[PDB]
Amino acid sequence: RVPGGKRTKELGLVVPIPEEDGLTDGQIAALFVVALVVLIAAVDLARSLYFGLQPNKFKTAKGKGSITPFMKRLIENGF
Amino acid sequence: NGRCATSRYLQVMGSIHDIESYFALDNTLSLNLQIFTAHWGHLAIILMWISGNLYHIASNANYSLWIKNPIPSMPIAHNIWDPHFTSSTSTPYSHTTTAAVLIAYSGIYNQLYTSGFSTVNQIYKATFAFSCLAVISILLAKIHIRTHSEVLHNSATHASQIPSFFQLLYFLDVGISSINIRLNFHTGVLVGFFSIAYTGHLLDVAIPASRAPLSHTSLSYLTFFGGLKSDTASLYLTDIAHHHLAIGVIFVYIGHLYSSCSTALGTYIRDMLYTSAIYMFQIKSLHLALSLALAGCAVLTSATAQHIYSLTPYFYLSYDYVTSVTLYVHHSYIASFLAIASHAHAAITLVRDWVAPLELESSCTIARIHTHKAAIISHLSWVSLWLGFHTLAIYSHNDTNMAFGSPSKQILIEPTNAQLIQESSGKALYSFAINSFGSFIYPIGPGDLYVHHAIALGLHVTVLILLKGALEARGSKLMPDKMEHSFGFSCDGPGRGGTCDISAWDCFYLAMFWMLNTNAWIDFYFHYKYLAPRQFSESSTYLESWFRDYLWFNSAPLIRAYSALGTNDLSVQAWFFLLTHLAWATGFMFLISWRGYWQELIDIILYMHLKTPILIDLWNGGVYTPLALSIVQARFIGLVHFTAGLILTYPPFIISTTS
Amino acid sequence: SHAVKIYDTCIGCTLCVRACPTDVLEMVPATVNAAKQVASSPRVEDCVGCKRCETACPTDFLSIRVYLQENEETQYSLGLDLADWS
Amino acid sequence: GFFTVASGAHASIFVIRQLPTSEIRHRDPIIGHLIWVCIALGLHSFGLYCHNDTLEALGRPEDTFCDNSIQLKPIFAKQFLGLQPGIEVLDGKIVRMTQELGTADFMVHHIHAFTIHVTLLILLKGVLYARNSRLVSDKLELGFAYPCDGPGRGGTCQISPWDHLFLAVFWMYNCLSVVIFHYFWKMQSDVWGSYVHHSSLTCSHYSQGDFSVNSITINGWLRNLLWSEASQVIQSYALPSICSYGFIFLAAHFVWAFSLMFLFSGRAYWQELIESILWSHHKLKIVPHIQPRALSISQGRAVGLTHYVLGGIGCTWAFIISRMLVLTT
Amino acid sequence: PSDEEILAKGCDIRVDCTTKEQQFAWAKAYYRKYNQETDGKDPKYSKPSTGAGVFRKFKIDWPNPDPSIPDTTDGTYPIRNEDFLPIWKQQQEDLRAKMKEYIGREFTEIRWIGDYDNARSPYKPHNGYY
Ligand code: CLA
Ligand code: CLA
Ligand code: CLA
Ligand code: CLA
Ligand code: CLA
Ligand SMILES: CCCCCCCCCCCCCCCCCC(=O)OC[C@H](CO[C@@H]1O[C@H](CO)[C@H](O)[C@H](O)[C@H]1O)OC(=O)CCCCCCCCCCCCCCCCC
Ligand SMILES: CC1=C(C#C/C(C)=C/C=C/C(C)=C/C=C/C=C(C)/C=C/C=C(C)/C=C/[C@@]23O[C@]2(C)C[C@@H](O)CC3(C)C)C(C)(C)C[C@H](O)C1
Ligand SMILES: CC1=C(/C=C/C(C)=C/C=C/C(C)=C/C=C/C=C(C)/C=C/C=C(C)/C=C/C2=C(C)CCCC2(C)C)C(C)(C)CCC1
Ligand SMILES: CC1=C(C/C=C(\C)CCC[C@H](C)CCC[C@H](C)CCCC(C)C)C(=O)c2ccccc2C1=O
Ligand SMILES: CC1=C(C/C=C(\C)CCC[C@H](C)CCC[C@H](C)CCCC(C)C)C(=O)c2ccccc2C1=O
Ligand code: SF4
Ligand code: SF4
Ligand code: SF4
Repeated sequence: RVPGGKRTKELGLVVPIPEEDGLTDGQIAALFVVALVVLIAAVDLARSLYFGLQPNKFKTAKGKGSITPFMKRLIENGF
Repeated sequence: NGRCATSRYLQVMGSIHDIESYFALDNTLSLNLQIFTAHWGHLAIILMWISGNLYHIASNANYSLWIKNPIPSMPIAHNIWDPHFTSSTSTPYSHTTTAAVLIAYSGIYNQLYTSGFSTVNQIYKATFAFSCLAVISILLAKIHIRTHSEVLHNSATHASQIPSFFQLLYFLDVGISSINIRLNFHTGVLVGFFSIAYTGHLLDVAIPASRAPLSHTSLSYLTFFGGLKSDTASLYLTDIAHHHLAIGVIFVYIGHLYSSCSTALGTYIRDMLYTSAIYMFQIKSLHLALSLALAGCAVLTSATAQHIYSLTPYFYLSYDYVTSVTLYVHHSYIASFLAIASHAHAAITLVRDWVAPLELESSCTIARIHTHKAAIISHLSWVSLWLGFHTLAIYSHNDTNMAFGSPSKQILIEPTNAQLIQESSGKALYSFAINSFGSFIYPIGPGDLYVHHAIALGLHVTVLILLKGALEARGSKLMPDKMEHSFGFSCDGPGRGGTCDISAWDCFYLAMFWMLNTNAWIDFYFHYKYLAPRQFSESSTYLESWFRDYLWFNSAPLIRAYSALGTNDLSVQAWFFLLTHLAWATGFMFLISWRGYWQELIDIILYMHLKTPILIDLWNGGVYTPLALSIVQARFIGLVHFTAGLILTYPPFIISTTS
Repeated sequence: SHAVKIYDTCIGCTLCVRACPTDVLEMVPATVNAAKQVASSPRVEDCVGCKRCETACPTDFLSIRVYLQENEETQYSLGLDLADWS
Repeated sequence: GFFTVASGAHASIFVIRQLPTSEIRHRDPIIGHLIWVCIALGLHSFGLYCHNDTLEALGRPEDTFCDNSIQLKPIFAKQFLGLQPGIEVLDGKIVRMTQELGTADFMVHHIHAFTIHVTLLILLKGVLYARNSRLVSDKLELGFAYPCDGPGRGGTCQISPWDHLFLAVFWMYNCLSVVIFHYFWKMQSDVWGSYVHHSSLTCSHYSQGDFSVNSITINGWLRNLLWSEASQVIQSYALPSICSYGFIFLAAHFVWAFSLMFLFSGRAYWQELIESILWSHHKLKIVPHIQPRALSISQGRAVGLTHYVLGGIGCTWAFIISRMLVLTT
Repeated sequence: PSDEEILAKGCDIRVDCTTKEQQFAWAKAYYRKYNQETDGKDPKYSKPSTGAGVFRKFKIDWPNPDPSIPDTTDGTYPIRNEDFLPIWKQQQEDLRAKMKEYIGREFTEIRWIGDYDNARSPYKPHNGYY
């Protein structure tokens, strides 16, 4: 390095550099696989946020909707 | 809507996240669900940021080598892969045959080292786990969207027999808008139990990692020493663990206060507020909740900014000359932003959330404040005027006398009150020791007194502007009917004498300049006293010392970074010093020159484009017809340029001077 | 487009109508005041938002109010000349 | 500069009060081409400086625009005096010396042209669009000095010839500051100084001839001209000669910063603050019957402009005069 | 000892290099080994071009060069119109002698605040008219 700091030059502070890179190609690939999973989930989340709630679902969607018993208890308790 | 101008993009981007303003966001249920999903996405972003920092430390950096010799070594942030750099010869950031690297000024190395990270494998495992946590956060967002959709479907499919079925309209967002249960679980589990868990982590991982000899975890790991261990120059890890244990126990106890899951136990926040001094307010108001959270976060961010520097909690953090200053300045700026944010959202609450009673009725705290807002503002103005007049006048007296060469003629008021408080604190600490604290007590002189009064002036004026905006947001003598208009509107016309900057958003715009000033004053004070304690003590009583011994003197390395002689590792800092100066100057344009001139100029440019031979036959100008930025849009853009330049031109200076 | 509203405090002096640059306003018969007329805003689609009516209003606080709506900007309210949205 | 912006102002006033000449009837092409030439000039001239900065920072001087690197020779800058070779000296000083033009002179001269053209653009737009425009068609009825026509039509701020001057003054001040800095640095580096012994003299210049090497970069201007040559004024407090100049430097900085108050803020905030303050006076029975009012919009602009220009000019004045006084004595 | 063996042994606070002096000795050895005082930029970019008397080297104004700029590239500037200075001195000395003879007496320094009678005044001199 060509240090430009007065304190660095005075005290001889150094930026030690390893001989070998910390992570290997396989480790970087695994991290990238996890990042890809994150990206897919994030795209799905962005789509959901963009489209918001769909109150029409009760007209065509399968099932009859459900409220968890704890959610019902919270509703009964109130705010 | 095909009929649109180029102002469409700016109008949209100014309210992209203003979910309350969204079209077809019918109800509070939609609002709350959207906000919850946005919160989940935000947590995912934070976790990805943590994972990226950890990954780059593990891969591009030298954590293993640094932990061997932390004092002289400098951590690496990440590699530089920039094609624009010179290829003929090695760059200042390389070892003449090595990848270019950047030093890290975030203290994350000290954080990991005192947390108990010994090998890059542990950092890699953390990178992986935080990425998994981001996945979990996004999936939880999706899960909750689905659950709330399933409740709407249910409510649609099932109906109570009596006509009161419409009452269920209010309880669909109970899970997101309930306050008692949220308070209980946040303060008990998210705070107290989190502290207890971190105590467990310390005892299991951090203490054995720091201690060379093995010793079984026991109460010996909990201690009440104080001050900094000499070897690491940081707070004893054993004390941090007890600290967090004590706070966790206290907050776990406090987390049983409200009735959360059953009505048999706990008290109600409505009931406390009703029976307390503050009559009651719209606790349901999301803007009010945001304001309170932002105020608390601002005070906590200021507290951490001061205390991380005062009492070093991280191994060898004090030895890092640059990282200390960077951390202090970073968290001071974040705290100032959060404070002004709380004020702005209180103003928005008043604009569009508070349900004011009839004029003569005075039952709520907000109405009582609005009764004498005039007195509040007048007294705040008086305090600001006094502070400014006398601070500036004493500084100018000292300036003139020093310029004439007579330091003995300077007015030097000894800080007797602060010195007495400091002496009492020192007496208590000395008694405790008889039964070291570095940077918790500082010499304190007349220069400190003057700088403290200047910072008080800054705070008082910022609060003056913000309070005036908040209390005139609903109405004003100049604009009585300000409730009908939006939070931020251009003006009210040149009539009534002229109505520039008449909105509560315009008061925020104005208070932003002050925040930046008062934060600049605070940062300059800290940096000057840090760089040159003796020179600051002797010479900080007149402003020429600040202008010469601090700025002009310490500006040399940065500007000399790259020149005709060559370049060094601060060349990037020197280029960002100038880029940010240019950004500030550009912001001046949007702040000074207003919209009519630019609209006419845009009209002329559009005429030229429509008269050009080839371009006219393709581009009509009908779609996204170019227009000059609106008044509020330009105010905001100029403010953004000003803020970016002001904030970003400092870190280069502090790094250059402290490195 | 902007929203131009008139309130009964109106005294029917016609100054707003005379100050209108694009003829958005017109006086209409009324019994609320002594002048027996009140300004109306039928052609609010042409209102540009200059607030010259507001400048010319005498009443203690304005009997005519122009609320700007930047989201609903039209070519008439923007005074577009070189480009046409019609 | 001041009298040129004045000429623009009174041209606008004449257009408002009297019938303009027929060149106003094709004003759109005129101002459009002036806008284009201003944009192109600014882009090229200032982006050469920015290119030099970026490349030099990256470590590639061979890629920058300078005499040693890619050079922009001023071919048209030709002599006409036909002087004899050498310089003229008088008692240890260089009374006269030829100025040698290179890439730095090319770049700075095109910066000068850019700034002059932008100031002219503002003045000419104010003059030609004084009577009416596409935005507002009754600007003649509005007059000469009005703040706006309203928030309408997007916003008609500073559409008046008065405001066009209010901006042209900023631009004239910018142009003249750059001209002053160019003259000062070039004279110090390449003309003025002393000499040390047909006889040949080695000329020791006050700035050491650093204009041709450092002026090619904005960082060079910031370091070798402002920071480096502000040593005299910044360190003038103890010295009997120039302590006043140092104090005026500081005070001019203060005044320039204080102008930003009026340049950024608006009338309504101050009117509301004044009313809130006046509440207390009325409470205590201090009733001023000349009711306090916030400064009008045009007055606020004028005050801001005056303080801005005065502060900048004072800083430059003190800096240059301190440097010259110390160097010559 | 020496930088080679210092770096071969290495530094580790955790195990042996518990001495700040040893730590900074190793740091200084590493600095000397791996750090350079300057980037090594070509000295030519630092040399002046205009006003240093070396303008002709760059050939900036080759087509129709300006005569006033010296052709020599050594960096020295000749004095323009050297030949006239002896002539000017001779002319001024000759004029001094001529006026001295014309007056007939030695030149007397004028007084900034003094008052002198006109040579043609009709009244008796108070202060010598010269
Ligand atoms: C022509 C000038 C130039 C250019 C084009 C670049 C380009 C680059 N430099 Mg830089 N650099 C320059 C000059 C330049 N440099 C100079 C003069 C120096 C000093 C000697 C440096 C010193 C330097 C260093 C030390 C480093 C770089 C790095 C980089 C790379 C950044 C990559 C990155 O993460 O981008 C991402 C960019 C951003 C996050 C900033 C975005 C900001 C804008 C305003 C957008 C904000 C987002 C907004 C929402 C809009 C999104 C729109 C989009 C979706 C379409 C890139 C190749 C870094 C590198 O190597 O990275 C691998 C790096 O470490 N440069
Ligand atoms: C823009 C916002 C911002 C930014 C950019 C930063 C930046 C920084 N802060 Mg932070 N900070 C902020 C706002 C911000 N802060 C605010 C508002 C506050 C007040 C609350 C703080 C309070 C604060 C403190 C008190 C400290 C920092 C520190 C730091 C550094 C980060 C260290 C790090 O990431 O270690 C990497 C992280 C780890 C190794 C572990 C993180 C552990 C957490 C708990 C992870 C999240 C838990 C997860 C969700 C749990 C899963 C669920 C399960 C339990 C069920 C850096 C300078 C530290 C510092 O200065 O270090 C020198 C520091 O001590 N900040
Ligand atoms: C801040 C002061 C405060 C005040 C004025 C009240 C007032 C009230 N609380 Mg209480 N409460 C408080 C704090 C407070 N609380 C705290 C901190 C908690 C969390 C532990 C609770 C949890 C709580 C519950 C769950 C309930 C109440 C209820 C009540 C009512 C009856 C009180 C009673 O009978 O006390 C007399 C009783 C005692 C003094 C015995 C208390 C013993 C336990 C262990 C708590 C003590 C904890 C201690 C202060 C902290 C230890 C710290 C650690 C370091 C050792 C009354 C309205 C009841 C009610 O009617 O609600 C509608 C109810 O159901 N409170
Ligand atoms: C679509 C855009 C968007 C995005 C990206 C976010 C992002 C965020 N919102 Mg949300 N929000 C949005 C829109 C959005 N919001 C809208 C439209 C509204 C309606 C007005 C809200 C209303 C809202 C509220 C009411 C709150 C948030 C909060 C948050 C945070 C979510 C959780 C988190 O990660 O906190 C990470 C935060 C931390 C790790 C810091 C924790 C410490 C807290 C903030 C301070 C606690 C202080 C305490 C009360 C008092 C201490 C006392 C002591 C000093 C003695 C995050 C910053 C919460 C927040 O933290 O606000 C500051 C919050 O309270 N938002
Ligand atoms: C440094 C501050 C600054 C800057 C950059 C500008 C820039 C400009 N002003 Mg000025 N202006 C300023 C301050 C500034 N102003 C202030 C404080 C005021 C208030 C008094 C004004 C008032 C004002 C008026 C009233 C007018 C101007 C005009 C102009 C334009 C001149 C012509 C042009 O664009 O050529 C030069 C452009 C530049 C130098 C901009 C930077 C270009 C760089 C070097 C190259 C870009 C490289 C690359 C493509 C970037 C990509 C980035 C991306 C990938 C992220 C230009 C946009 C005039 C105009 O618009 O005429 C057409 C005009 O009428 N200004
Ligand atoms: C980098 C460190 C240093 C710099 C730090 C950042 C700069 C400081 C912050 C700026 C200070 C103000 C902050 C407050 C923000 C809210 C204000 C607001 O909404 O009002 C901004 C207002 C909102 O708009 C107004 O709203 C009113 C209703 O209240 C009315 O409808 C008005 O007519 C309407 O104009 O004005 C605008 O519309 C502004 C135009 C915005 C144009 C931006 C488009 C370009 C974006 C590019 C950048 C990417 C953005 C994402 C960033 C990524 C970050 C991860
Ligand atoms: C279809 C069908 C049938 C069938 C069938 C049969 C027999 C199908 C067999 C399928 C078979 C045998 C499929 C193997 C997949 C292996 C995978 C995906 C491995 C990935 C491994 C990965 C992604 C690992 C990656 C890494 O971690 C590694 C290893 C190193 C780390 O550094 C990091 C990385 C990321 C680099 C029936 C049942 C007969 C009838 C039915 O009717 C129809
Ligand atoms: C390695 C490998 C592989 C793969 C690869 C790849 C293909 C990768 C990719 C990668 C990538 C490509 C990545 C990326 C990532 C990204 C991310 C991670 C991001 C995220 C985001 C977030 C988190 C956020 C978001 C948001 C926004 C910003 C706005 C709003 C909305 C939201 C919130 C959503 C394979 C399997 C073939 C084989 C084996 C190996
Ligand atoms: C310069 C300036 C302008 C003119 C500037 C304008 C119109 C913006 C210039 C456009 C910039 C260069 C960004 C355009 C870049 C690309 C065209 C982006 C297109 C991508 C879209 C899809 C978003 C104003 O309109 C104005 C209004 C009020 C006060 C001050 C000012 C002001 O200072
Ligand atoms: C501050 C400010 C005000 C408020 C400023 C006012 C009312 C000026 C006060 C005038 C005083 C009373 C004149 C007397 C002169 C000074 C008090 C002299 C001080 C001299 C010192 C050396 C002591 C506006 O009204 C305004 C309007 C439009 C745009 C910007 C602004 C603006 O910036
Ligand atoms: S258009 Fe501009 S100058 Fe005119 S009143 Fe509105 S904000 Fe003020
Ligand atoms: S709106 Fe105003 S000006 Fe028009 S008639 Fe009513 S009171 Fe008169
Ligand atoms: S704002 Fe202007 S155009 Fe609109 S009604 Fe009022 S006077 Fe007419």
